[PDB]
Amino acid sequence: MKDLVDTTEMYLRTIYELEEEGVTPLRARIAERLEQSGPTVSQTVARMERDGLVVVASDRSLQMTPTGRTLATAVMRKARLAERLLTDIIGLDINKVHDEADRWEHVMSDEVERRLVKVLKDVSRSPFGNPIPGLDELG
Amino acid sequence: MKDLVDTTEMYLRTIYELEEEGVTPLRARIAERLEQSGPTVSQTVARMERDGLVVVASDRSLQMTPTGRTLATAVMRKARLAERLLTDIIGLDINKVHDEADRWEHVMSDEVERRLVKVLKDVSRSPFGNPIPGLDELG
Ligand code: NI
Ligand code: NI
Repeated sequence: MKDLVDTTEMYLRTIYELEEEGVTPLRARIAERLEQSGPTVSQTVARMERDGLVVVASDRSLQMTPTGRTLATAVMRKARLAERLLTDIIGLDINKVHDEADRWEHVMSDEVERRLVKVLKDVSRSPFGNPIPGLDELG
Repeated sequence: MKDLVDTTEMYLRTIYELEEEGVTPLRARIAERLEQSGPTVSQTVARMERDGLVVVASDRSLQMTPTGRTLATAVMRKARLAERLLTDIIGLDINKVHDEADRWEHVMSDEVERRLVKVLKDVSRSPFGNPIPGLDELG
């Protein structure tokens, strides 16, 4: 099992987050926050294209296809719902919540999410301040 | 990400479970319950030996080394604590709990487990009747 658990999903999560912070999505920036080499990033992104999940634009910025964006959104949703579960119910020290959720986000089923929406007091945003996306699509 | 999420841990979980049911651990039986080909199983087990996690005995039965057994035990502990969390708090339909936990068991940290022990009403056994092992070692 790779440290990122699901490589492709982590590249999409990265692109998503860069967008959230008004940062242009560049392969160069993915390598930086995921601590992966350039060729490695270049190869993965290349595969994501043939898979139809992202497009390397003329300016070389990364443009997620609608299907790429749907998957990325669901990964963010699972992560933030996990972060909420880990904080609100399990009581995991906040300093460990991000890394834990970073792994769980890749194995959480839509079904468990639905349950978390019903059990959690509120799913407006994650414990770190960001809005929990895709709630309406969840289903 | 492979469907087993963490292949090695699943082979150990399988060996553990076969032991729980008084079934001789054989590569042949791992292939059957994990739906993997014989050569694939033979190759994985071969690697687990060099890794010092298991020994292929003269009679060809699988004997987990103490280190192999410690990891297997922790995987069972994480799985059964996840099963307990999914049933007792999250309310995931019991018919989906085994598969969900089957994935979570590979990404749960010792830290979250400790929290689950404190939050769950009781961790004597999983929702499916089996004892939750390694609780004292958890730490
Ligand atoms: Ni992740
Ligand atoms: Ni598993």
